[PDB]
Amino acid sequence: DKYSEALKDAQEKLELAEKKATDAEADVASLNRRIQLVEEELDRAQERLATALQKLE
Amino acid sequence: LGARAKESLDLRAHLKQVKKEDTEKENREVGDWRKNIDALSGMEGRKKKFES
Repeated sequence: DKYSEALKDAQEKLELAEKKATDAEADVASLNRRIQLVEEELDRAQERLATALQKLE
Repeated sequence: LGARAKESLDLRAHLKQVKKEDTEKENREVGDWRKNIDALSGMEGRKKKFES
């Protein structure tokens, strides 16, 4: 009996952890792509702003 | 008449030239310098301090 309950609890916690961390890894990939896109936008802004300062002068 | 005109205009030009001398001395070193904000993209995200 003790093993039966421990196995049921173990399966539920295993499933919860697995779904949590699969969601977390999907978030990892998505957030990687979001960071790269905003970073490229930022770089573009930096070139524009450099030219902007030159033209201001 | 020419002497009166010369004296007046010479005094005027003397004050004008003394005024120019100050501008002749310096013309750009009175303004402050450039320190605009830009770039910084390479800085890290987890700041060594917790104001992150």
